[PDB]
Amino acid sequence: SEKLRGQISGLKRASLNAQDGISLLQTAEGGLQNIQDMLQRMRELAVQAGNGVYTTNDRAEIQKEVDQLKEEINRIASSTEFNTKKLLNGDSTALWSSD
Amino acid sequence: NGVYTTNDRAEIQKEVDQLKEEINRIASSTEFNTKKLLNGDSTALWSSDSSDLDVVIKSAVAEGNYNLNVTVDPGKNFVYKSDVMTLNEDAIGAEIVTA
Amino acid sequence: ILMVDQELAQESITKLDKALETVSGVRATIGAQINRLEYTMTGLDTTREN
Amino acid sequence: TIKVTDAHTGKFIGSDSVNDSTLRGVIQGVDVKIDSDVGVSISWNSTKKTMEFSATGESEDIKLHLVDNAMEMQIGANEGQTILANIPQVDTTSLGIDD
Amino acid sequence: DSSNEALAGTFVIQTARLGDDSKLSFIGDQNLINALSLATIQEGENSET
Repeated sequence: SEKLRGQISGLKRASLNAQDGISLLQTAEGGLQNIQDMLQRMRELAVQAGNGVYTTNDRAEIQKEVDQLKEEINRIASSTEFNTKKLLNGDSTALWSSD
Repeated sequence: NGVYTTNDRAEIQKEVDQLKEEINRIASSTEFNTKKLLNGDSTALWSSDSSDLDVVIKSAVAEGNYNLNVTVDPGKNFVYKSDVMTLNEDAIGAEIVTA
Repeated sequence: ILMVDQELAQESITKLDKALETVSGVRATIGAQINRLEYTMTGLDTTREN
Repeated sequence: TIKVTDAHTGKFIGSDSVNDSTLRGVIQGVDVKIDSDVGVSISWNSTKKTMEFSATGESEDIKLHLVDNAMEMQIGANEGQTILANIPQVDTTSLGIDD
Repeated sequence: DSSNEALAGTFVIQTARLGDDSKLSFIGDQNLINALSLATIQEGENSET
C-alpha cells in the first residue's frame, strides 16, 4: 500500500510537470513565427532592387530601411523571456568565453 | 524540473529542513512512565571517549569494552574553475596631462 | 539530504524509499509481537478456570 | 592552418586548412570565427610603388573556455527517466546575413 | 603550463577535505551565477579504511 501511494504521488507530479514543460516550447514557436514573417519582407525588398532604372540614391534609401529591419530582428532575437530565462539567445545549450 | 530558478529550490529546502526538525522532535518526544522508548533507551546503552565516533543500534549487543586500530589510505578532492574576465571598451588608454 | 542543484533529487528519492522500507519492517515486527502476546493471553484464563 | 589541442594534457584533437577562415566541424557543435588581420606584416615598396604582405614567422595562441548548460525535464516517477531538449542560437550572425 | 593554472584571468577553487565531504554548492541570483559560470575539472574520491 505504501509503495502504491508513493507511485501515485509521483505520477501526479509528473503529469503536471509535462505541461509546465510544454508552455516554454509554445512561446519559442511564437517568436520564431514572427522572425520568419519579417524575413520574407526583407527578401521581397531585396529582390525589388536590381531592375536598373534607379539612381545611386534611392538604393541607399532602401538600405536605410533594410538596416533598420535588421536591427529590429536583432532586438526580437535578444528580447525573448520566460521566468528570467532567455531562450533564443543561446542561453539554453552552451556557455562560452575567451580572452 | 527546470522551470525554477536557483531561489525556488532554496524556498523548498527551508521547509524541508523544518520538516526534518519536526521529525527529529517527534522521534525524541515519545515517553511512557519517564522511560524513553524510541531513542535507543530500550535495547542498548553506548558511550565513547573520542568525539569523532558514532554508533547506531539495530539489534542485540553483547557486552564489554573494545579497542580499535585504524589505518587510512586517502583519496582525492574537488577542484573547480571559473570563467575568463575581460575589461570593457570605455576603459583602457594612456595620455599626458598637466595637473 | 540536499536539494540545491539538479543532481541530488534522485539520491533523495532512493533514500526515502529505503527509509520507508525500514519503517515498514519495524512495524511488521511489532505487530508480530503483539499478536503473539494476544494469543498467549487466553490460556491463562482457561487454566485459571480449570 | 589551425591546430587545436587540450589545455591540461596536450592530446591532439584536430587540424584543418581553411580558406574563408571558419573552423567548422572539428569541435562538436561549435563554429569558430577568427579575424583576418591575425599575424600578417605589411611593408611598402617605393621602387615598385606597391604594397607587400608577409608572414610574421611566429605562432599565435588563443585559449577558449566552454561549459555545457542542456535542458533536462523529469517525466517519470523514478530515476533516469528524463528528457533532454536544446534550442539553437539564432541572430543575424548565425543566419549569415550580418554583412 | 600543463597544470591547473594554464589559463589566465580565471579562479581556481580547492578544498582541504576529501571525498563527498568536499562538494561545494553555489546559490544566488540568476544573472550573477550565469556570469560566474563555474565548471568542474576535478571530482573527489573516497578513502580506504
